[PDB]
Amino acid sequence: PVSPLKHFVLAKKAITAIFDQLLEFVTEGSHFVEATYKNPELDRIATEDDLVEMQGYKDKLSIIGEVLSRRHMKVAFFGRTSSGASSVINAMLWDKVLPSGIGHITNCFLSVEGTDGDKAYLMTEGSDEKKSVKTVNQLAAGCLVRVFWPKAKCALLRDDLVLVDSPGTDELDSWIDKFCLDADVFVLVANSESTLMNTEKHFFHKVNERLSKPNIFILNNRWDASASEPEYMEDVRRQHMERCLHFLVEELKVVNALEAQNRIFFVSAKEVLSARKQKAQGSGVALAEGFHARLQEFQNFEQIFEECISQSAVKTKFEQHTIRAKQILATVKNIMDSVNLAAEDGSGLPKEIDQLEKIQNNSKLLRNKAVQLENELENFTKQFLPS
Ligand SMILES: Nc1nc2c(ncn2[C@@H]2O[C@H](COP(=O)(O)OP(=O)(O)O)[C@@H](O)[C@H]2O)c(=O)[nH]1
Repeated sequence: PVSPLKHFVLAKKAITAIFDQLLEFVTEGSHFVEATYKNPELDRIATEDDLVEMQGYKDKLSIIGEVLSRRHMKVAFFGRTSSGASSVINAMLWDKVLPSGIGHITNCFLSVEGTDGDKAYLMTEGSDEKKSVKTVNQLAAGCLVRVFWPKAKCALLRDDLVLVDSPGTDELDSWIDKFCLDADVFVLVANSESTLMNTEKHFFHKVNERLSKPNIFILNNRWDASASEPEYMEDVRRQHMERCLHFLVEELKVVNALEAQNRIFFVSAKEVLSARKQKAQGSGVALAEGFHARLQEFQNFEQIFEECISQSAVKTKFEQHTIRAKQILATVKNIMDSVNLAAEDGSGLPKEIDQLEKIQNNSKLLRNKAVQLENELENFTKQFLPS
């Protein structure tokens, strides 16, 4: 019963804590080497290069924890106008957050992120005032209007997801990149009353140029309009499936035809939205029906989406920082070894002996500490990054 998204938020809390401990350690470590380097009583027990390295790791690590804290999952929706992109987003949020017409109405992107506040509001580029919501939106060289919405009202925003609507793929496809390469999942919202178009196809090819292997979903929306016809429904679906498959598996072969079953859904976002928005009254009603089978299909989509995006986003957003921290800790271990050795070797003795043995001792506590943080990084990769 617990959202797969929890995985990412859990990971973010873990990696955050580690890089705090880690920055704390390298700072302490850096003061030491500096102390030892600058000591006049000492002859090269620690070098200036030793110091500079440490100071560099300190100034680095400091900046990594900053960017970690600002990291979220991002899903991006595309579709011809009136395919139902905005409805899908609203259905996932359980409320009419985005109004029908956007971003055809506005001709720009609309992100939806959570706020810790309790009032919704808008924010544009190069400005930090909080315009009142959509109220002032039909108004608001690319273009982005960020919608904030109370975390207390949507689970997905509470759990670090950001949702983006495009203006519909009803030109161009180079200026969007300004919004996209952050994205962990791209969703093609298709109109099931009509067929997969090339203008739709064409935009995902450019994503599949640039991004290495992007996670792509296809939602065949408006599925209600082909309903109530059990034998018609099933032969129609087969034809949409086969063209949807042919676009994922072969023309963008970014998935094989068995993993692709878990990438393609038939869905009625309007049905799901109405059903969800009604939870203030305790059930009436839907459009054709059919309607329980559709609503389950949307829920299976949600669950798979959330498995996919959480796991993908942890890899591409946390793994390399972890690798970088392993290499950092290894170089620091080396530097303690180097100081410790230089110190039993006298150089790189009355009571000088006793200053040196204290230096040896500090370096070993530091090295031992590098080793705990190493252990915490492996424990991290074990829980959040296997295999
Ligand atoms: N019958 C039906 N209508 C839908 C569905 N999804 C959206 N709509 C309707 O289609 C129109 C436009 O949908 P919208 O989400 O605003 O399209 P967008 O421009 O891609 O954002 C509105 O009348 C919606 O209520 C659906 O699954 N079934």
